[PDB]
Amino acid sequence: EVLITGLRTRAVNVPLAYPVHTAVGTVGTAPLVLIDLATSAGVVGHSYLFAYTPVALKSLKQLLDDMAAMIVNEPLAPVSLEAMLAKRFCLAGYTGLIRMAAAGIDMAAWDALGKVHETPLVKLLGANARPVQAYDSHSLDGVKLATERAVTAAELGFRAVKTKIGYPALDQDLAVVRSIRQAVGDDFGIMVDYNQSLDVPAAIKRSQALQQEGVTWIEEPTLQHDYEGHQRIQSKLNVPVQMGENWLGPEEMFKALSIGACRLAMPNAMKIGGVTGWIRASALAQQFGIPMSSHLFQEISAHLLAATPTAHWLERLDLAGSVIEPTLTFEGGNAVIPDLPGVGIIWREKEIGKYLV
Amino acid sequence: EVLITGLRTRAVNVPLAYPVHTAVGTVGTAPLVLIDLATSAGVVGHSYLFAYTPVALKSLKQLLDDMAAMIVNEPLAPVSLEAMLAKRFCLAGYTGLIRMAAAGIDMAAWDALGKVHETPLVKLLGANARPVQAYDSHSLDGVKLATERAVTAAELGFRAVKTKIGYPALDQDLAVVRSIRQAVGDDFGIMVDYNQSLDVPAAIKRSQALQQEGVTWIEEPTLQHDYEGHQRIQSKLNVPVQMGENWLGPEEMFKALSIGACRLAMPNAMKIGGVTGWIRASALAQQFGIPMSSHLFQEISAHLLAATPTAHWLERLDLAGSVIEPTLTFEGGNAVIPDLPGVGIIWREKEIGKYLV
Amino acid sequence: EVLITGLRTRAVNVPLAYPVHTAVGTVGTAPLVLIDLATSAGVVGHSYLFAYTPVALKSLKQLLDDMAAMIVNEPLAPVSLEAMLAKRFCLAGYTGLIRMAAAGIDMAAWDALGKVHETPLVKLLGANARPVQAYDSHSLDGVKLATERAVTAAELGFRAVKTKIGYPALDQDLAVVRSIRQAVGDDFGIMVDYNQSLDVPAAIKRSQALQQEGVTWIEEPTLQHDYEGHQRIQSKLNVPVQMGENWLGPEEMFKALSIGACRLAMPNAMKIGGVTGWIRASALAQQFGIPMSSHLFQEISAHLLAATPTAHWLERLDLAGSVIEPTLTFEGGNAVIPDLPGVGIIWREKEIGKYLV
Amino acid sequence: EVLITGLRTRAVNVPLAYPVHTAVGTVGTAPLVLIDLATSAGVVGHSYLFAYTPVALKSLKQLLDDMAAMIVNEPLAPVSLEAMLAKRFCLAGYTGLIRMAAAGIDMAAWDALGKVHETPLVKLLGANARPVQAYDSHSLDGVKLATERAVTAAELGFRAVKTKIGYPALDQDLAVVRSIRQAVGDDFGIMVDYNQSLDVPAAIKRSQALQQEGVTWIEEPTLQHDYEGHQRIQSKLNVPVQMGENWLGPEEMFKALSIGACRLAMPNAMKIGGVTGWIRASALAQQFGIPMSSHLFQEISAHLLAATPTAHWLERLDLAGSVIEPTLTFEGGNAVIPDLPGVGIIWREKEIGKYLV
Ligand SMILES: C[C@@](O)(C(=O)O)c1ccccc1
Ligand SMILES: C[C@@](O)(C(=O)O)c1ccccc1
Ligand SMILES: C[C@@](O)(C(=O)O)c1ccccc1
Ligand SMILES: C[C@@](O)(C(=O)O)c1ccccc1
Ligand SMILES: [Mg+2]
Ligand SMILES: [Mg+2]
Ligand SMILES: [Mg+2]
Ligand SMILES: [Mg+2]
Repeated sequence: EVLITGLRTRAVNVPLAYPVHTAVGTVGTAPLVLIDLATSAGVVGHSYLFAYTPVALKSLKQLLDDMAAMIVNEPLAPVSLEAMLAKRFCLAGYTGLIRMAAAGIDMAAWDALGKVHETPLVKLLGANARPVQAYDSHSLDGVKLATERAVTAAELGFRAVKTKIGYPALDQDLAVVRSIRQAVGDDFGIMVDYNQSLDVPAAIKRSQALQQEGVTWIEEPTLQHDYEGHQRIQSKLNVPVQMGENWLGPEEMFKALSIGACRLAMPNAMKIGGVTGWIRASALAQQFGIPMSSHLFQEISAHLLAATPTAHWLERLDLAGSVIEPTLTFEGGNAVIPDLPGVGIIWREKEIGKYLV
Repeated sequence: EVLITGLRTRAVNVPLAYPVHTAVGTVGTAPLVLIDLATSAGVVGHSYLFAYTPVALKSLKQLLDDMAAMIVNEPLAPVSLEAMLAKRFCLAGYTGLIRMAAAGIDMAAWDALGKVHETPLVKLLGANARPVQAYDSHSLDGVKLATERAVTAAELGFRAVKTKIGYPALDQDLAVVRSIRQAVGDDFGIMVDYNQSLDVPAAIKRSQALQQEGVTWIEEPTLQHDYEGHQRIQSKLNVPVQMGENWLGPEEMFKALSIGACRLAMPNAMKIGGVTGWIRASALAQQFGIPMSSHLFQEISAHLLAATPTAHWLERLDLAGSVIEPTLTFEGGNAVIPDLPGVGIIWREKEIGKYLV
Repeated sequence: EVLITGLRTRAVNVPLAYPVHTAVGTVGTAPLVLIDLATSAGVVGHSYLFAYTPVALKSLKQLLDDMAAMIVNEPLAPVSLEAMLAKRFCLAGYTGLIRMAAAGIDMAAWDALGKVHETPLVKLLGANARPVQAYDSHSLDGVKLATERAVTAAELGFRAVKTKIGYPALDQDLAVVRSIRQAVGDDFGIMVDYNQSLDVPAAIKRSQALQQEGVTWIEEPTLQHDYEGHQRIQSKLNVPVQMGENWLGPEEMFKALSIGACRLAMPNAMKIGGVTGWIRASALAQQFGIPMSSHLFQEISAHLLAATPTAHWLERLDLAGSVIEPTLTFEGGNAVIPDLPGVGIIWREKEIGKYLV
Repeated sequence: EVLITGLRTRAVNVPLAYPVHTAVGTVGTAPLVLIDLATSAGVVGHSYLFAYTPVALKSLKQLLDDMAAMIVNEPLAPVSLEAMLAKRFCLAGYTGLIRMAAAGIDMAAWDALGKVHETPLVKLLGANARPVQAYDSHSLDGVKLATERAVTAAELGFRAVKTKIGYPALDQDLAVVRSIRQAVGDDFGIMVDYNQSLDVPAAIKRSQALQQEGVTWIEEPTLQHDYEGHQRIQSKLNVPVQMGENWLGPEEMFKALSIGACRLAMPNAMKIGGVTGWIRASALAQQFGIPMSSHLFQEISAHLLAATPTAHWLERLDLAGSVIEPTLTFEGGNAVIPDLPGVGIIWREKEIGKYLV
């Protein structure tokens, strides 16, 4: 009855604020692909994609433009849609860019299915809107700016910030961490992110030191695909090893969890397979006794997490704010889901035009 | 001293012959991306990429065009190059399309490094050119055509063909297999490919039946990423489970081998990471006691396999023949490496122009 | 096209400097076998072998003299050569002295293949020359001399020395370690080597104490072949257990890594199988997330490590300096690969004659 | 009180009879090193070593000549001696040629310790002389000669022969096996030896076929050091996988047994560490529920096996017969230990002189 009637994509390069100086590389602007999925019902669904690097921007768009044919005239059934894409790419590799594109479609699809029903996504999922404690996500900003950015966080009501470490010397890592703690006090969270920049032995040395300082969690210490490696690091700690931003599909998640690679997880809405993949990852975490947090996509992650049995933390890191309405809000360090059908994504057309690639 | 000075790409849609009717989907023409990598030495390296589906053709090209910047002015050092790309994409995901593109670059790089030295690739790798038994690769062609295509194979000196099964009924699978055997006799190889089209239990039922018929190997019975699944199937057989065409990187290989997912392997030159990744996969197979065969890219695979300690079979499946010279040859069902520097890839410019996308 | 035309060997007993008083036994002079491998191309390849003890000197030479027949008239293809030797000794045992001799041949072969191409080895391997942090390797020298030898190290720009411990009493071990630290400060590396001189329980007691003192790594605590044992020791530590100097072939490496016997590795160019074996060990370390350092053969190790994805530390321990040119250099505690084709080994004929056995 | 006063070695190249055409390579004459170990007691101990290949003959001798110094003036205490050699070579590698030489010394030492006591070795070991069923060991002799050689065996009272297979085709393997069976009947043993000439998958195919024919055991199907590999093969069979001729030390044995690599074992007196190592391997087999047979050295193996709790089969393969007295005898396919002190090795001085290298 409800058919997908079209797919429109726009590739922009949006302004951020600070610029995710990461534990390995850094980011000035943000490359995104905005997605409009048209339906026979007179409702348009929305989503966006993050390209990490501009190198992949035109590619990711071109890929979606070419997939539009596969999905038009198909029924608006995300679960079915997803299955169909998985069979169509089984040879090329239903992962990477292909999977990210599929995820963008799923997200829009679910958004449109939410509007069809004049219901907020979380509600459609069968749950009640609840706030979610979130943490302010910073970068590899050095002692001073890291410290400055945390006082502001807390000033805005945040109860934890996340900072990027992995300086040439463990000593620097610590420096940064201590300055923030002094600035904010013992009743505050400090999550650190090594951005997969260390080897296993080094991660053990550094993590132990930090453990002492009292970090909330140590995220992506080594190469992301090295599950076993992560297990080895974790095995030497009390503090939780955090991971999962790079899991392409619930299938990669399953693998990592199967070996006890981590104590916490934080799937990425795009990489995990959109709404459809999330639901699945959430069931996994549950069975595995893994508190599940989010990575980017605060808009949809807010709804998603409220339907997650082991929901943990939402990550505040506004990639898309310059081109969308400020529907998602934060009340006392807790994200509040807007009371709008679907995900609550409303475009800022005039701005969009400013950043078109 | 030797620098990369440029990257040119052309996307064509080449004519094949028969059309890889596969155990799940089928292929009429072939979408490729041809790569020219220019050097300060006045030598151009070559490679090509297979896109499986035209959906990904423009995308894959656009991706390479955008990566050209990363590699220009870099030294012509494939091993170093590769490392550098791996750090640059650690966030986006050094797999999928990104990895395939990286592999295409590596292949060209190694080709150019071979010309720089006026030496054939295999030679540069430290080995001697030797023929490699190959098998003629067919598709899901039905009883009649499968049978017709095998008599010809053997007529051309082949000692084994590979066919695609996975018909709605096990009975059909068998039919196809028996007709070929009758046509060719007991002293002939028959490799079957299910193209990841079955569940685990069904693969056990079907594989056992075939086991009886005497197949050389059962390839990709279930979903490719389901390593454990493959282990379960294998555990119930005597005949070898074959896999590895979808392993994106030696890192995915390692995982599968670690659980004893298969008895044989056949990495894909593109997906495994080009020459650089191959060398690594080959060391793995060795330690693991896994006879290693190839998947597509007969041109480079010929050289590659001769430097493989556990070299098994080369797969004949000419994707690129319409746009390149017939340097690779087959003598009595054995592939013969041409005595040309590099890989031996020479373009057919006039033809290329015919298929430009 | 390029054939091996001859094999010449000379056995010398070279002067050292200090004399590797080891955590079990000690060394005054150095017994080596120098290898010249002649080719149809008018290029001679070089390598040398270390005999550890003079007991094995004449034996090792005699063994190479007798193998010369096997390799003459063979093509200059190290990878092929190596395979051929492995089949020829499968009965006698392709390990021990036999393997060491094979490794010496491989090394020369690769050196000659580098000259054939007027290219530095590392370059031929596909990588870029880069410096490698190295550490000055000392012996079981006692408190005073150990301390004296470190001040000089650092004076020469080294950032870490390695010392031999394993005194009758843990107290002595510590003494030595503390004196060096005082002498050099907290920003300096101290690697310790027990030379396989302890039992498992004792290694646990001693390693824990040292862990406190802050050693960089604990190397070969127990009998080298006792992998499991090493795993037990490691399991009780935070500090890395280092091993691999005695691994005869990548096959022994694989075994040790398979059980998690260590956190770091340091293969020996000779024992691991020359260039050919190295390439393989390096792929293993990679997959296993094991930072790989070297053992002896600083000349070739320098090139080797630059092509190692998980390259760690180069060990400075000049066995051969009295009979070769000072091509390898150290700039600020980093080894610099000479810009000479092959490995860069140039003999000092007049000196050689002084030490001929 | 009893000291070792000297070590004499002679390297001969002895005539055989048939010539161990092996499942990979073949042998015309036999290269041995005969050992005389002098004592303060006026008793000379004896042993011999097998060099597999003449390539290693001069080397092995030279090695023993150089070790003589280490052992002279030492007490005639094999157990202590052995320990001492193990510490002295811990750096060079107490395996390979070095270990073989050590084993030759141990064997002589024990022989001399037997003469000192005017007691037969087995007796000194604490056991009673008993016959041991043995099997006649043949080579890769083809259908006809294999068949001829078995009729004779049985004619001489043997109840089982061992033949070498591994022909280019499984069909040949079978041919050979069937002809012998026809020739001898169902109440006869047929042990087959693949000489490590197959890959894992192929070994599974071939072994299963043979299993059908009814072989006594399948020996060294794949590369000897590939324990895991052997475990995989064994796991697919009912018939016993036999191995252990290449285990250098009880330490290599332990490893293989630990993973269930085989159902039977057959250590080599030389490679396992002489008498001293045997005693140890025998305790291992016992605990592991592994029937233990021998490899070469029928003279000492006869005594050894009678002191083995899980003693199985003795292998008849007379390497040394041309230079020693016919003390060891066979009565009805059972080896009979001579009633002479020590091992019973008496040289044939006049003959020795004929084969001196
Ligand atoms: C640091 C990071 O891994 C995170 O935790 O959010 C991150 C990665 C990529 C883009 C933005 C942020
Ligand atoms: C059937 C196949 O998996 C193979 O074995 O080659 C194949 C897959 C994709 C394209 C061509 C061929
Ligand atoms: C101490 C040592 O094991 C090392 O680490 O180099 C060593 C062993 C043998 C010879 C020289 C040095
Ligand atoms: C075939 C063999 O492995 C055996 O079983 O004895 C053998 C190996 C080496 C020399 C002689 C015999
Ligand atoms: Mg992160
Ligand atoms: Mg296939
Ligand atoms: Mg050491
Ligand atoms: Mg044998």
